[PDB]
This record gives sequence, structure tokens and C-alpha cells, in this order.
Amino acid sequence: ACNDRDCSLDCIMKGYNTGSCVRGSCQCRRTSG
Repeated sequence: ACNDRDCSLDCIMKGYNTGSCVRGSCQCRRTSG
């Protein structure tokens, strides 16, 4: 499931802060800089 539910959760654990479904995938994004 690429839903932001499991995607975001995993994105925050991978080391980033959030993420979303992309073309049926899951990317993450950090909030800093």
C-alpha cells in the first residue's frame, strides 16, 4: 500500500520527516535547510 499512512510512517522512521505515494510508490521528504 503506497498510501501516505504506511508510506509516511516508514518515511519518518527511515530518517526523514514525511512522505507520500508516488506513481504507486513511496517517497520521503525532510523539513530542514
